[PDB]
Amino acid sequence: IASASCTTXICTCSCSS
Amino acid sequence: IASASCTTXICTCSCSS
Repeated sequence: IASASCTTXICTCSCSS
Repeated sequence: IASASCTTXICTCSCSS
C-alpha cells in the first residue's frame, strides 16, 4: 500500500538510493 | 532497451541509486 521499489500492481517499486 | 527506472514494457524502471 506504500513503500518504494516493491510491488506488482499499484505503483511503487523503486527509484533512488 | 536498457537503463534503470524508465520504461513501460521490457523490464527496467527504477530501483536503486
